[PDB]
Amino acid sequence: RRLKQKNARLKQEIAALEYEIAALE
Amino acid sequence: EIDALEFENDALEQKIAALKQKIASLKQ
Repeated sequence: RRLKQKNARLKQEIAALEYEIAALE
Repeated sequence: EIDALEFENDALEQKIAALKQKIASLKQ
């Protein structure tokens, strides 16, 4: 389903960004 | 019905924009 796929990818993107934030600090 | 995942997806996008901004800031 469109919305479940976009949900899973929004989560993966937030994960990548919190990873970089932690690397940057 | 606006689905419960549209709610959750729209909150997740907000969160994304806010993390990008924080990363923009840490680099400055």
